[PDB]
Amino acid sequence: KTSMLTKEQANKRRQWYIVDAAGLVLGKLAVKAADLIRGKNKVDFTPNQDCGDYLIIINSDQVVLTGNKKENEFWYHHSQYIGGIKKVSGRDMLKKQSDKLVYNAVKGMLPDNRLSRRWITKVHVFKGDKHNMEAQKPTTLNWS
Amino acid sequence: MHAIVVCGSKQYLVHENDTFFVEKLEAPVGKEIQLDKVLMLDEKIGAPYLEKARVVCVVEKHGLQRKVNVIKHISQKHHLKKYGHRQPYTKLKVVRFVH
Amino acid sequence: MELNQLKSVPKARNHKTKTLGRGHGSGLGKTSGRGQKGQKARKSGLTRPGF
Amino acid sequence: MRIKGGKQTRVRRKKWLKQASGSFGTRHASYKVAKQTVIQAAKYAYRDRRNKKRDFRSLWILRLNAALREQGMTYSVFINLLKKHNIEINRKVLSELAIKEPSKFNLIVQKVKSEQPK
Amino acid sequence: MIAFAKQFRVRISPQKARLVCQLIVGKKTADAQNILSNTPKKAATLIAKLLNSAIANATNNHGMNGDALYVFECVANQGPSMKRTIPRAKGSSNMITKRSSNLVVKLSDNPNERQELIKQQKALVKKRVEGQQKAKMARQKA
RNA sequence: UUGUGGUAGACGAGCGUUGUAUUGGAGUUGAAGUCAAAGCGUGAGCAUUGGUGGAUCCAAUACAAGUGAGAAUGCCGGCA
RNA sequence: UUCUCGCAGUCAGACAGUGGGGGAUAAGCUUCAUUGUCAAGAGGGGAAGAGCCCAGAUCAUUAAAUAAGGUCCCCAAAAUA
RNA sequence: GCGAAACAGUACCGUGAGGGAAAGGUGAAAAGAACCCAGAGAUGGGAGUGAAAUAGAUUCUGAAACCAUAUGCCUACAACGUGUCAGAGCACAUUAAUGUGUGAUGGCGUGCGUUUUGAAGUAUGAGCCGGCGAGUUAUGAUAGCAAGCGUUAGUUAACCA
Ligand SMILES: [Mg+2]
Ligand SMILES: [Mg+2]
Ligand SMILES: [Mg+2]
Ligand SMILES: [Mg+2]
Ligand SMILES: [Mg+2]
Ligand SMILES: [Mg+2]
Ligand SMILES: [Mg+2]
Ligand SMILES: [Mg+2]
Ligand SMILES: [Mg+2]
Ligand SMILES: [Mg+2]
Ligand SMILES: [Mg+2]
Ligand SMILES: [Mg+2]
Ligand SMILES: [Mg+2]
Ligand SMILES: [Mg+2]
Ligand SMILES: [Mg+2]
Ligand SMILES: [Mg+2]
Ligand SMILES: [Mg+2]
Ligand SMILES: [Mg+2]
Ligand SMILES: [Mg+2]
Ligand SMILES: [Mg+2]
Ligand SMILES: [Mg+2]
Ligand SMILES: [Mg+2]
Ligand SMILES: [Mg+2]
Ligand SMILES: [Mg+2]
Ligand SMILES: [Mg+2]
Ligand SMILES: [Mg+2]
Ligand SMILES: [Mg+2]
Ligand SMILES: [Mg+2]
Ligand SMILES: [Mg+2]
Ligand SMILES: [Mg+2]
Ligand SMILES: [Mg+2]
Ligand SMILES: [Mg+2]
Ligand SMILES: [Mg+2]
Ligand SMILES: [Mg+2]
Ligand SMILES: [Mg+2]
Ligand SMILES: [Mg+2]
Ligand SMILES: [Mg+2]
Ligand SMILES: [Mg+2]
Ligand SMILES: [Mg+2]
Ligand SMILES: [Mg+2]
Ligand SMILES: [Mg+2]
Ligand SMILES: [Mg+2]
Ligand SMILES: [Mg+2]
Ligand SMILES: [Mg+2]
Repeated sequence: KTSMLTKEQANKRRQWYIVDAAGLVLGKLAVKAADLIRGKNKVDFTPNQDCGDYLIIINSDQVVLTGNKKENEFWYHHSQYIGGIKKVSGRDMLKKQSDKLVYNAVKGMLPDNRLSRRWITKVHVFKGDKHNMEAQKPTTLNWS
Repeated sequence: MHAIVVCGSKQYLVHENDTFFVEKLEAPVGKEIQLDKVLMLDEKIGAPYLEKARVVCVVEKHGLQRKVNVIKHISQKHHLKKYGHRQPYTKLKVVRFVH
Repeated sequence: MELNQLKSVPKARNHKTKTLGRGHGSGLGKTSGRGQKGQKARKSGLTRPGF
Repeated sequence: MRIKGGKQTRVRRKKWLKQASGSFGTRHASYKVAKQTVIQAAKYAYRDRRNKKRDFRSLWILRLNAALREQGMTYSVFINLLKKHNIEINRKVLSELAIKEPSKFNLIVQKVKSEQPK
Repeated sequence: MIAFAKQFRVRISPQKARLVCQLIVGKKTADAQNILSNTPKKAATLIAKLLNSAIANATNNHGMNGDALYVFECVANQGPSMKRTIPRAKGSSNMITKRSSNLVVKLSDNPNERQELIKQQKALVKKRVEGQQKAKMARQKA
């Protein structure tokens, strides 16, 4: 027999954060956003207690897609009907709804789970410099 | 204050007056055993193992773990074998850390 | 030997009886040692001697 | 001599039923479904003992990897430095140190960092 | 202090009687009688008779106040069935199962009556453990 | 020291049921049955206590079997 | 793995590599020779796969080093040029 | 066990020959519940007899499937062979045991027999529970093991007591 390891008993050290996606790549921003949301980078990681900090993303429309992906890569959404497959190009996503694009990209990098719903909830993505989230006093960190 | 001992094959971090469970040591209850292999003690950590660093422990009980039923079954192959295991342990509490 | 403790010479009385119907744990369950679905596994038997 | 079955079938059946206690509906009531669930549960328990031995190692590796990235060092080089310095400590106890004894865990990383190998 | 009344082999089915019994559990005496006297169901003029008999033998036999009685539990247990052969078409036949219910109504005066039942269960468990300890003491003594 | 995956199959060692023969023992101060519980065994299996029950049962060594049920669109009874 | 005696089961095979026949250098086709696996064999890789690769499960351990394979996230683990 | 422990070759099926069931146990003794209450009554609740009435004629014991009631835990954004390994919180306290009941959440996970090269199987068999249900006997042959008797050995069958 042996000594069991310490696991957090639903302890919430969660904090609020701010990042600026002025010129960040979509994938490079999404991977670090997922890591921050899951709390994998935290010293004590108990993978059933959602010990991950909140995150707010500013300037979503200002993100970039390298190469010809703004006109050659398509995002697909199918309703339960026939023919309800809506397609949007990279440029159209970058203009019409950029917040949804970043939200979907971050969601895709999470495990199929019942906690991933709460994890994707803790991502507040905005398309402008303004945000109604200044009451949380969120700390500012770059490229995360 | 703390030490890293190696009883059996596992490594235990032990404080003063801490009771941990190890594999059977063949020692009667009540004796004063001296664990030899010590990795880290206080702040001086020896690379293979610390020399002369001894962990003094007292054996509390020699009980057995919970019964485990191993039922091997090969589906649609006329093979249903059953077995039981009750692994013996020994519980010991740290008394003093030899300098 | 008394009538309350009477014993045979070892390896003279009791030998392993091959019970053909009592479970697979004895190695003689289900099929009971006949094989599988052929003439020798039916109730008839092993045909004729010399056949 | 007509031997009649009674208390033989029921006892061995109730053992299986007792093992399958806490199941969903008929999986604890009927002997047949209870027997199947116990066998399947035994298979699961066997497989998950092996898988527990591997999954807890992975969790310790993850925690240790995280604890190192805060200081600028990586897991792949930390273990190499540990080997060259002859230090032999489980990732379990090392992770337990980084969660319980931050100062002493930092002491181990400081020695493996720069001190002469052996 | 539970008073009760019973009725074996009631013609109503347990399925159609539990629907009416759930309308009176936990209700006061007068209100339960009022509710059951104006419900257009067959299993309403039979539970009413059982309820009235239970009130009578609670305030006469067991000596209860009569203004504190509430319906503790009214249930319709499964009674013995009767098998008949219904002639089907093309020479076939089916089995009609006439269902009967064993009705029982119980009323109490104390609004904490469940606690005493749990207490009796606990007392039985305690006596079992006490017997085990005395047997252990006897084993070590020898 | 070399080993211990396993179907068809071969070999060896055991458990359990009923009864009989020899010994001993328990039982209206409560036997069998029967239910529950946080026990013991490597496995068939074996105990302890309490409730119900109201008269037989247990241990050892041998012997004889209508001696071991999850499946046969299996039979009967009950209930979904 | 040779000889003697007792008791068998097996006579429907499958796929992968290699050399061919039949087919059309088609078949997850059919028929042979040989090396392996499955049948009767779990584990890891192949996203999922009986037969491909690494190997052979006595039971327990929340110990360590490795094979095929891999190290942005899902998912354990990398950096330089 | 005779099909038939009871009034069984009966009930019942068929024009007929013919086919053919199920069903036992109150208590030592009926002392079988007078009487009161509710109800139309059966009946139920008391009273009484009895050692026992949760032995009450539904009459020895009373298992499971099945149907209801309740203490405690969980459950209405949730992809589920229903379990397993970890795991908070909640509620208790035992064949005193690193205890028990539930399980927010994380990782893994396509039943059992049959027959097939190959079945999670869009092949097959089982609605569930309980009982019954399939390697025997007689006479001989061979082989293994063991015992008795032995080198002019060994052993009786029928039958008699
Ligand atoms: Mg076999
Ligand atoms: Mg054979
Ligand atoms: Mg064949
Ligand atoms: Mg067959
Ligand atoms: Mg054959
Ligand atoms: Mg049986
Ligand atoms: Mg007609
Ligand atoms: Mg029906
Ligand atoms: Mg083997
Ligand atoms: Mg006997
Ligand atoms: Mg008893
Ligand atoms: Mg039989
Ligand atoms: Mg071939
Ligand atoms: Mg062929
Ligand atoms: Mg080929
Ligand atoms: Mg060719
Ligand atoms: Mg060819
Ligand atoms: Mg082929
Ligand atoms: Mg085969
Ligand atoms: Mg394999
Ligand atoms: Mg795989
Ligand atoms: Mg092996
Ligand atoms: Mg390594
Ligand atoms: Mg490599
Ligand atoms: Mg990783
Ligand atoms: Mg007639
Ligand atoms: Mg009465
Ligand atoms: Mg009845
Ligand atoms: Mg009875
Ligand atoms: Mg919810
Ligand atoms: Mg949602
Ligand atoms: Mg899915
Ligand atoms: Mg799940
Ligand atoms: Mg789970
Ligand atoms: Mg699944
Ligand atoms: Mg079988
Ligand atoms: Mg077929
Ligand atoms: Mg076929
Ligand atoms: Mg299906
Ligand atoms: Mg078909
Ligand atoms: Mg068929
Ligand atoms: Mg079917
Ligand atoms: Mg059956
Ligand atoms: Mg012989």
